[PDB]
Amino acid sequence: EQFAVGEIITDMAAAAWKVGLPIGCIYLADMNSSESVGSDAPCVVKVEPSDNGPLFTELKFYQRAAKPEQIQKWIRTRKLKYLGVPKYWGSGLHDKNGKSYRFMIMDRFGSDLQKIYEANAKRFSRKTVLQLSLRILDILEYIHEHEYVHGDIKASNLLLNYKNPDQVYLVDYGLAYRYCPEGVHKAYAADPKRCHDGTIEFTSIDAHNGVAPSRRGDLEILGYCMIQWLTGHLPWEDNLKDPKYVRDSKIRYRENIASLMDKCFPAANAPGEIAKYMETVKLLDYTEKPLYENLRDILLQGLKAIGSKDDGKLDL
Ligand SMILES: C#CCN1C(=O)[C@@H](C)N(C)c2nc(Nc3cc(F)c(O)c(F)c3)ncc21
Ligand SMILES: [Cl-]
Repeated sequence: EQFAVGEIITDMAAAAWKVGLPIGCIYLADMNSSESVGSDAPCVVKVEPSDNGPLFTELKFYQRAAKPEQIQKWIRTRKLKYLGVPKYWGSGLHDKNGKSYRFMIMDRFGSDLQKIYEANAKRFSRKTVLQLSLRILDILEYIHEHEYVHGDIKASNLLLNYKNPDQVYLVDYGLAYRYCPEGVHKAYAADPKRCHDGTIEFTSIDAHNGVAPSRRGDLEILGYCMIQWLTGHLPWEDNLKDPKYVRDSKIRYRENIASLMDKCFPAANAPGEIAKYMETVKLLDYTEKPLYENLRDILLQGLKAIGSKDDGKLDL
């Protein structure tokens, strides 16, 4: 028990918070007041031993790229409805029982997409998949432009806004990677300070080859998520215990995207924007910056094809 329930904690900027019950070491949190922290709390507090490396990595990302006005400024200038990076509210050090703990205050959210995906018998519609992926491309553009890649996009790292079910957020930056510190892209090689390969069914070819993740990796990961979400499957899913097999199929299907479309979708009935998406991500060099707006225009053509538009509705 890192906290006394209902106690007041003070972050290093002197902002006061009350700590609440744990959710479903993450506790509900709110601003300091005479009211207690309830079920509808707007924040969470994450706490870990101060020697926990992932929370320090995640904390530094949030400090650098997730300041509330930093996000709000981007939303206005890029003319967006919202932006699915969670907001950083504060952090500090907390000693209890002769042990040191690091804590971090963040937005609270509703359900993860993996639970909702499983509740639909492992299918999201083409409307949902295009609408989700457009907003992830906005998220990925943002974090990429602030020198980070996520490396682990998947439904269970996608949380709905608690008070708005058409807003999705990308969470979990504990094994995120600073690919571009001070504008200097990392070279095509391994990084000994890291050793996360991703989640095996969705990770990039780069990651399978043991090099540090980069921007094209994230778009590749999203590509595989799109097919998983549309079809309920990935070709290599019955052999996840062998990373050699999974790298081999991914490399082979990268070289022949039509055979991936034929393998995953019913014969002569595959969504053209997905194939077109994969083909564009294929062209990217390791260090290259994606043309994010063209990737979104590709997914926009798809919404046009199904008699729809980017109206922000995820339809969950
Ligand atoms: C109650 C409840 C709902 N609820 C859940 O069911 C599960 C899916 N989780 C994990 C939640 N996470 C958060 N915040 C969060 C913020 C961040 F910034 C993170 O990086 C992060 F990992 C988590 N808020 C609420 C939930
Ligand atoms: Cl104490």
